[PDB]
Amino acid sequence: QYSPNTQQGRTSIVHLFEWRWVDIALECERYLAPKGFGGVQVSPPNENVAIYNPFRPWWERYQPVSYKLCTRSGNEDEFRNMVTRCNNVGVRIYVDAVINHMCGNAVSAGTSSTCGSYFNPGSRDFPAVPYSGWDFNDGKCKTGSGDIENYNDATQVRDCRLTGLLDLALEKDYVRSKIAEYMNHLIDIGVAGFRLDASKHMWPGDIKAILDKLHNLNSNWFPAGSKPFIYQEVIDLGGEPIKSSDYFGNGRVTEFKYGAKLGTVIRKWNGEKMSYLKNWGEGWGFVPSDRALVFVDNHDNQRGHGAGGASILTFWDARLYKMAVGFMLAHPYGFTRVMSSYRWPRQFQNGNDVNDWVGPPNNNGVIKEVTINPDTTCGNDWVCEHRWRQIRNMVIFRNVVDGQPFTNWYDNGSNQVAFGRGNRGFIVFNNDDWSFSLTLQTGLPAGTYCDVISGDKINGNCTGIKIYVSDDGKAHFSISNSAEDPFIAIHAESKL
Ligand SMILES: C[C@H]1O[C@H](O[C@H]2[C@H](O)[C@@H](O)[C@@H](O)O[C@@H]2CO)[C@H](O)[C@@H](O)[C@@H]1N[C@H]1C=C(CO)[C@@H](O[C@H]2O[C@H](CO)[C@@H](O[C@H]3O[C@H](CO)[C@@H](O)[C@H](O)[C@H]3O)[C@H](O)[C@H]2O)[C@H](O)[C@H]1O
Ligand SMILES: *[C@@H]1O[C@H](CO)[C@@H](O)[C@H](O)[C@H]1NC(C)=O
Ligand SMILES: [Ca+2]
Repeated sequence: QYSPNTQQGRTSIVHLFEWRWVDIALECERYLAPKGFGGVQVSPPNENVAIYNPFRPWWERYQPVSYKLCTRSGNEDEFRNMVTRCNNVGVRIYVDAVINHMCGNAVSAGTSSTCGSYFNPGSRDFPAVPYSGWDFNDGKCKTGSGDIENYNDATQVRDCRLTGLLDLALEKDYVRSKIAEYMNHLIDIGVAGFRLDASKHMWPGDIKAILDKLHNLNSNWFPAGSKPFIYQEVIDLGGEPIKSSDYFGNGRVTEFKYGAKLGTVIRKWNGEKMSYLKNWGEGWGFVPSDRALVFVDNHDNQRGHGAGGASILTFWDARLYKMAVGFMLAHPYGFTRVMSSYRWPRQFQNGNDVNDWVGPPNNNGVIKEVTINPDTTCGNDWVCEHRWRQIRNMVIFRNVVDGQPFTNWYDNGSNQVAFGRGNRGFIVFNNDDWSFSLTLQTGLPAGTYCDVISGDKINGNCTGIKIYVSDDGKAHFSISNSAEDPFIAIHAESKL
């Protein structure tokens, strides 16, 4: 459960948040495969409640109605097609598994679902699965309201409702089986792993019981004995009775301290500075690298919906975001996930964005098609961070330097640092308020390299900055603090 199951040489996955199955199928063939991406996180593929007030928010997808592969992203046939095509070009699919609960208890009964399924929250009836009152933790939860009231109580966090979401009785073999039924259907379809949503609200042991019921990956695309990749969403920052280390036995975990700390260091908040990143990783009190799934932002905190707070960097802070993603992709710690979002009308009031609920680009509820512009960018309000030269190229950089050790670190005691990955790559950052001009030991073989942030190495030439490495591996770097992208990166494959 610790291996991503990506084919040899691909080191990252991208979250194509809210994308339609058909657009992802195309993306695998026309971009992801060619550009070297390892896989994709898809939004929950199972049927959810259709919420019209507000109008189809993104979070209505974390409010399950059944396990039918039928959502605004597409039906089951489109889903299978997508998984097939993507696998056929070596790009894996990872399903966002929402198994801790069903919908909110206050939701009106009826057939307001993405697939017409009938559900009745008030009476605990989800006939499409089916589930009834006996399958929820109502009698087990001890809070007066029935919802989680105190996170300092590990029991309560697991047995009570997360903001009213009907909590499933995961200790029951029946419920465990209905969930494994769902997951094995996906596995046999060809998916390579799962993101276990809200794993903090499930007992480590109940999760393990469910994983024991799972098949090995589809033998038509994966070698015999392959177990699905499992990453647990567990938000573990400061003091709480629950620790992310309690889930190491089921798979990897989301290391949220990563994006929070990186955000403040790069924002230079409260005395933080890049020079402190020398011992980035476990040295900062993070989980072990082989159990970590890292990222700069995720669908929740990029809109202030989770831990990380104000320090989190997102596409809205483009300049510093590229720098953070750059550092992440260059550094060896953990397994990296790149975010790919859509624009929404941020409307800040008293410091809070009242439009954080807005769902994906759409026409009367119908999600918009991802259109590709002549410059490879996207239209219809899809941000497509994964298509940004600086990010796309750093995804490739990670692939090239994969396995190479961290070395040749340099820092001016402030905000301009540099380090390399063995003799396969080197990167330099200037985050100070003054220019950076200096000759640094790079550890790369002599030659002329194309900087992959400012340009590309296209047919014998660089479209951007060029770096010259001498015989002793030295090379000169000059980065004005006024550069659009205050950092340079070169690797074995960008050498002319
Ligand atoms: C959001 C976050 O809260 C905790 O995170 C805690 C953290 O553990 C704690 O330590 C401290 O930091 O506070 C955090 C915030 O509560 C969990 O530990 C963590 O697992 C969870 N994140 C995952 C799971 C859910 C829930 O199904 C998703 O939520 C998403 O779906 C929910 C269900 O539709 C949404 O609620 C929505 O529906 C409810 C229905 O009753 C409403 O009452 C609620 O007002 C409305 O916003 C929520 O806004 C959205 O973010 C989310 O996309 C996904 O990433
Ligand atoms: C690089 O570009 C120049 C023109 O700017 C051209 O003279 C040169 O031949 C090109 N090199 C290759 C290898 O195509
Ligand atoms: Ca629970």
